[PDB]
Amino acid sequence: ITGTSTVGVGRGVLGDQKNINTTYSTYYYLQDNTRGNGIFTYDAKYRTTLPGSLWADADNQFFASYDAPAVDAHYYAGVTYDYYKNVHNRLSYDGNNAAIRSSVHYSQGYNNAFWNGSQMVYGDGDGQTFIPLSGGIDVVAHELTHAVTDYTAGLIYQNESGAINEAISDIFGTLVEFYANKNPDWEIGEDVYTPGISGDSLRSMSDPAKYGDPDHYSKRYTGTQDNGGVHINSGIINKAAYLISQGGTHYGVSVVGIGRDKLGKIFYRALTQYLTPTSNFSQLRAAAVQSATDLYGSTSQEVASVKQAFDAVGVK
Ligand SMILES: [Ca+2]
Ligand SMILES: [Ca+2]
Ligand SMILES: [Ca+2]
Ligand SMILES: [Ca+2]
Ligand SMILES: [Zn+2]
Repeated sequence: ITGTSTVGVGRGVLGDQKNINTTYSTYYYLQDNTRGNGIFTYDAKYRTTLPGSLWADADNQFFASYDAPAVDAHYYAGVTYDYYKNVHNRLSYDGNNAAIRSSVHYSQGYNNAFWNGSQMVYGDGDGQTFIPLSGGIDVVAHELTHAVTDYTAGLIYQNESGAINEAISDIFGTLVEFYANKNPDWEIGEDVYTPGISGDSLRSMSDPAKYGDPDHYSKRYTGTQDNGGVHINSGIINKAAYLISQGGTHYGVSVVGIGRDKLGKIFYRALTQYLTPTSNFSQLRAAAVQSATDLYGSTSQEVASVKQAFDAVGVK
């Protein structure tokens, strides 16, 4: 809508208070005019029609329980935008400040969130498996990262290319979580998954096998479930990414860690320069090796560690 940029205040899904950029014209809308062509957050009203209604509020205070998923979807979209801009000099998901749209209260007790090719969509969860999924900064950045992928490599959401797609979203979701310095870790969805159980998450990057995901290519899922194991075989790449950043030994292969900033640079370059819609794990290795070479030189520690990380997960 047309109006004036304002700043409201509310509480997120975790009960945390934060300021949010809004727009005033009769109502205060969840519309942040400060980032690119804007960040817009919508109410899906428990339906599956999209986007729903642009979120409108009478007083610019967002403290109702119903407000919470909207506050977080809106806020964390902004943080993710800031990450890509400040860290990778990327202006929104298309690199041209495209408007970012999110819908919350999607369906009834919906235990998921997604990027649908046009916007982000967040369920509220059933209150057992999940609380509203926008409450997770890694979740929001994971979903927004699918948009980045859509506009760059275009990785097909199937088999090895789909597993890389997923891993890319987990990697950058985690890097955004560290960027925000908001209880960061190498797990996915810990802030919104199973409110009855502390310490668990949907996926682990540091140890994918913790939750049954493969941490070596020989252990890859070969069947047809989950689009050919896109959230399963992502474990192999997530493990590689973890090792590149943090180092460690894994299946008797030693990896010297080069840190999060360099992991980000190498995978961002891979994604934007070398990966294609049908890239497989072997091609990701080559893309990451080439990227590290462009950035740090072919005899660098950075290149050596990429090779060792991929060696460790059995990807040649
Ligand atoms: Ca209000
Ligand atoms: Ca965390
Ligand atoms: Ca996390
Ligand atoms: Ca939990
Ligand atoms: Zn995903």
